[PDB]
Amino acid sequence: GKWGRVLAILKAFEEDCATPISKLRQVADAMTVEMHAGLASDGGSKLKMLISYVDNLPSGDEKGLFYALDLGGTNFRVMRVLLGGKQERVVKQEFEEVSIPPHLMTGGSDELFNFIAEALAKFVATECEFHLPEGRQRELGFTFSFPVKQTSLSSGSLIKWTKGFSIEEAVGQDVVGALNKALERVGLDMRIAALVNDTVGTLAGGRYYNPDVVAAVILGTGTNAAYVERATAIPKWHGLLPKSGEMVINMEWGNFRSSHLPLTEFDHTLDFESLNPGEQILEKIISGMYLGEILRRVLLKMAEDAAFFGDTVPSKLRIPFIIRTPHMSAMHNDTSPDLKIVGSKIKDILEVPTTSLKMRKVVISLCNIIATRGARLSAAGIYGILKKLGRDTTKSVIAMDGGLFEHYTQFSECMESSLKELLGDEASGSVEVTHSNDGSGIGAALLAASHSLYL
Repeated sequence: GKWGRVLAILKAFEEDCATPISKLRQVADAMTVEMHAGLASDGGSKLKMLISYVDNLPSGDEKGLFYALDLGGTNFRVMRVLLGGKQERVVKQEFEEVSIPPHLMTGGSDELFNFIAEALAKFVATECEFHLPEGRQRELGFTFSFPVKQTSLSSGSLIKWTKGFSIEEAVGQDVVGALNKALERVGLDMRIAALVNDTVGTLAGGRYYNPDVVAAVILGTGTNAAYVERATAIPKWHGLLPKSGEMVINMEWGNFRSSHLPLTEFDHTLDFESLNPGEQILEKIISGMYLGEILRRVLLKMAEDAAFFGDTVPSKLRIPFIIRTPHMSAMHNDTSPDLKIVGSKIKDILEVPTTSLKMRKVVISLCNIIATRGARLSAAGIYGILKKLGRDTTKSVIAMDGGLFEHYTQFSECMESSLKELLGDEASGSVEVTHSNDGSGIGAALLAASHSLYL
């Protein structure tokens, strides 16, 4: 007993994480129930099911030059897209990444937005060619990726700063109006056509290219989903209907929880030690931020209780979030017979001098267990969305983005194949998953196009 203790921990973990199809169906059903709940009243579910205030999704027929501003950290992005209609679609796109000087992260509101407006104007001046205007005012999609309370298509109030920003007067104020002011003060004739959420932007980008897009899911460091709901099937919404009766809903599905989620001691402790205990339960088991942290916690127990790394626990293994997402992807992707890549990553991250094949086999097994659970629960969530739309029986396209979907190949394959099993042979044929890149950039510019005054 010792490495038998390692195998005991691994076996119970594998069992406790299991997601047989019957359980996935119950997770999916619970998702659909929670979606109804969140739409029934504000605060109806742990799923916020927010009205996104989109009036019109892009169709692909849009023509002209459109801009986007992606502000979600100390690095922001300005970009433009040239749209040419159905056939050509996106002709050209250009962008510039700009860094916010650390002093403007904590100063006044006016100074931050003046700076952003100025970068935008210099960027606009780099247009080639009549690249722009039928005498047209330029139009901008604005992605503001800080906690925000969107109140209309073109307004939203900052709730709380993150990422080392601390401009206290900006709290509770309208970010679009703030940017507008700076755009006025700068000499740039530019209208803000839409305040954009990045997940909604991912949906918009997908729909632009594919009329059968009904939902968007982001599986990266964080997670979220948005989908197109029947405007008349939302009891909590009393506002004017959008053009096609299509109401884009921002689910905020990271906060989903259910008895049907197969949790372990490691998930419970992770949650117990988090800044938001009892919240974001689904995010804590499916998102990139957390998969590596779950792996770390199981390994730490094996190290403390079963001498996994010898008679001394590696001190680096005790550092929360030291094992990250592409570390995990890399080890899982390892096909060498001696598991070189598993050993290499463990060596680098935990600063241990040696590992055996047996240890490496356990590590890659744990990667597989954790990724598979995350991927299968993600599939269940998507299936829940398809059921809400009555598209679990029968094209329905899911626009996807995020590092997990894009680069962690085993995760993506497991998710799509599990979704296929949930759907079954008859109905799965009508379901597709497409990559919709840059929801916060091009996605936002496409929402500017679909809310243009020159439509």
